[PDB]
Amino acid sequence: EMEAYGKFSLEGCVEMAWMMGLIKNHNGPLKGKPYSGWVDAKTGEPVD
Amino acid sequence: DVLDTTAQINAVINQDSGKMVEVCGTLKRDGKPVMYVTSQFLYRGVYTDYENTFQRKDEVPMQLHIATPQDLAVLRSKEWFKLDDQHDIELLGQTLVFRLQSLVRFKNKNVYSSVQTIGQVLLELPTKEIIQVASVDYEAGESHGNPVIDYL
Amino acid sequence: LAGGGYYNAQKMSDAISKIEKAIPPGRGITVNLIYVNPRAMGWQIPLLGRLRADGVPIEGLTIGAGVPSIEVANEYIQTLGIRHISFKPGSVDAIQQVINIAKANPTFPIILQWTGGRGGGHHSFEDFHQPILLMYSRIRKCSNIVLVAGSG
Amino acid sequence: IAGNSYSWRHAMFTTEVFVQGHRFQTNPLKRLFAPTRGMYVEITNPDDPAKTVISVREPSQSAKLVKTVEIKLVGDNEIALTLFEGRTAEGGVVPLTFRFTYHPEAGYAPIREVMEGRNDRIKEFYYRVWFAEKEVPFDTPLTAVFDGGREIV
Amino acid sequence: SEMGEPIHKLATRGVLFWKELDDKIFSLDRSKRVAELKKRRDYIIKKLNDDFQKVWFGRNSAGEPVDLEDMTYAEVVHRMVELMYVKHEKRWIDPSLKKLTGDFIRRVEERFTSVEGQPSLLQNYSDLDEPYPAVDRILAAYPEASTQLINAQDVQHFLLLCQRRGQKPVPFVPALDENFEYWFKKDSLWQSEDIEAVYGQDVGRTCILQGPVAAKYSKVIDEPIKDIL
Amino acid sequence: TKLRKEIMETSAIRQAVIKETAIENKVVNGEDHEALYRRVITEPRANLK
Ligand SMILES: NC(=O)c1ccc[n+]([C@@H]2O[C@H](COP(=O)([O-])OP(=O)(O)OC[C@H]3O[C@@H](n4cnc5c(N)ncnc54)[C@H](OP(=O)(O)O)[C@@H]3O)[C@@H](O)[C@H]2O)c1
Ligand SMILES: Cc1cc2nc3c(=O)[nH]c(=O)nc-3n(C[C@H](O)[C@H](O)[C@H](O)COP(=O)(O)O)c2cc1C
Repeated sequence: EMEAYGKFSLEGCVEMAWMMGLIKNHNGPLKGKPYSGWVDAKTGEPVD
Repeated sequence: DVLDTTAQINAVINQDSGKMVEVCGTLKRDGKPVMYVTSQFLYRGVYTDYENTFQRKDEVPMQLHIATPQDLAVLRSKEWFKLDDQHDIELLGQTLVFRLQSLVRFKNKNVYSSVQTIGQVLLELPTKEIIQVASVDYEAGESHGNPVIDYL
Repeated sequence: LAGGGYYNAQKMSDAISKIEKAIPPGRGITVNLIYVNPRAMGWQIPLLGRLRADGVPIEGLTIGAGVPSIEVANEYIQTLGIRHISFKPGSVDAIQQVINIAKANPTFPIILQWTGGRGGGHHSFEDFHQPILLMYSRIRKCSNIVLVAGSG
Repeated sequence: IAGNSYSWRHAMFTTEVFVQGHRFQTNPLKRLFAPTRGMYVEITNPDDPAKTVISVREPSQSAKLVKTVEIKLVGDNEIALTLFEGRTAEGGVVPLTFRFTYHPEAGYAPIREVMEGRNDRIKEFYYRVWFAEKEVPFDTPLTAVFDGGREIV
Repeated sequence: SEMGEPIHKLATRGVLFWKELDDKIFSLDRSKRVAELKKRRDYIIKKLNDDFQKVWFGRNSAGEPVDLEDMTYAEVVHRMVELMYVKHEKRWIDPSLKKLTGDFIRRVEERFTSVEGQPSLLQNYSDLDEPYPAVDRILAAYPEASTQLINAQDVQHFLLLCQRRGQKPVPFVPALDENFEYWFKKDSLWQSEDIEAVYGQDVGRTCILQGPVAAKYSKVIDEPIKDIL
Repeated sequence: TKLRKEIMETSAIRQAVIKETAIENKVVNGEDHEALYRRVITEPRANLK
């Protein structure tokens, strides 16, 4: 992506964000209400 | 004294506590009104007879101050707002008084079966002259709130 | 009226009102409430009670798969304006409970729908003879009890 | 006051519910007939049903006894529950009556009430008791202004 | 029961395979359960598909059953309609389940759009009222939704959607997870009093409550109550 | 500065009214009706093919 297009796609960003440890998957209750998907690794908060 | 007793029904609405009648008395001596005895009665019970429920409230005097031409342009953009042809006293930079009467008919205790608001838009001159610069006329059915009083 | 298929407090107070109006006037309604679902009867019981007070034809209450404690019962009895109450014991011991509920209200209708180990759905591990055979005496000796056989 | 004979007179002091359309209703006789200091109850031609008259005489603050309520029958099935108010606009006893019909098919709800008119019937009563004119402007629109008329203090 | 309480039922093929899992699956403590499910997976999945009130949600385009994780987006939205909307009666088993199927659709949209501005093709759930005609329209607007399988992420989402509060319990089993008991036996008896909704519409897989003794005491269908009574 | 004004002014009025009227709708049709009838614009996710 970088070598060719010169910037990341959202798909790229999500992969980087994943491997760099900035976001991780969650599949349980977040603050009582259930939730599944991307979560900010640092804060338990969810990320879109 | 000789007193002439005038009354009419200001609102009949069915609260949960029962059913409510608002009566507005008007004692007059010498043809001039001297005092208004207003009263409320409660037919306690359960009522779904919403067909004949209604109210004529005298809505509170509002003071709308017009500062921006964009303020003006929205006050004019309102359908219910009707400018008078008395004179073109630029409503800009002055404030207005909205003394409004309105009449409502209930259907659900929540939903307004039909609502109408009318009234006079006042302006005070540098001379304390009061003028009906405009007039209000809104009407609608199946309403949840009063879009005019709200704006104000 | 099986309350066990009534989730929304509305859909129940709804179908209850349908029944009151398509019914032999003066006829009384009985609702069956599940005990091992206190979540549900959390609203159901105060719901019934509130309905009766408004005129609705509920004079019957039934509590299934569970016998309330003495004051648990007492409350239902003098809270909601039912004219009769009903329990569904399944244990030899269960029955003794009811008798005491009965002894607690020496002036109240208490139907004792006695089921056995062969009913539909829920079922004690009890042959429905021996318990009654061993209890009938005590049961009867309280006058408030209506001993209703059931099962098979 | 109910008696042993299964009658109209029995079911009036037996059933705690008078049906009202599809509503239940607590037997008002339970209230009216609740024991009171110096109250009097007469049962006319007791054992002869259709010709029985139940009446109540209480002590008015100024009088020995007074006609409180009475329940005769009228038109076969219509029972007539009547209350009598001394102090009224015309200075003379006015009666208010509630009509009931009773179908012993249903031993559960032997007594019902005839309410179709009940509202007006009572309004009438009141009207007479307040203004002493026994005809009411039933069909006046509420938009209409109502007249109280001249009056000297 | 799911509560564990004992029940008397018409020993239909379903209520039989239900007693089955009572003894082999629901008998084991929570933990050891999931493991034992994976071992008898394709068995439980057959018996699920064949004779139970709720079928295995795992169908693919061709008709065979597969893992939820192996279905395409299309295939899922489709199977959703299939199993909640009764074709020959033009009705959803429950508005809530139409919503559900609607929401997941909305999702597939999202998964397959990558620029802000584009609005939803399913703008009102009213659209799903006559679904199969309309659905194909949306799904065709997002081509690849028929090429690639659910995101692992999306599977997890789907699964939480089938669990939401205030929705009628899904009329199937999405997978054999830690909740398989809930999937199986929640809100089961409504299908007795509406075999038209049931897959194949045979009582064979249905839950009907009956005493053991009062079963001979019934010999004619459809007797009016006032008669019996 | 004269033109500057007009452009800023007429635009401001225009988008002002928009809010006003779409807010009057929440008053009349209630939160519920209004809410359920807004262009649902899907939020872009990412899929790793
Ligand atoms: N003693 C007996 O012989 C006997 C026999 C049968 C049943 N029962 C009792 O009766 C009760 C009912 O049992 P069950 O098996 O029918 O219930 P269940 O399997 O425990 O679950 C039924 C649930 O499905 C949900 N549901 C269904 N349709 C819905 C809709 N349209 N919208 C929202 N939610 C919907 C409700 O959710 P919610 O959780 O939100 O309410 C409801 O509680 C239980 O307490 C049971 O023990 C007793
Ligand atoms: C389909 C079905 C639903 C039932 N629901 C209840 C209930 O909600 N509450 C209760 O106390 N008993 C319930 N029962 C059991 C009955 O109340 C009664 O005790 C029993 O069915 C009578 O025995 P029988 O099946 O042999 O006629 C249910 C029985 C069946 C078959």
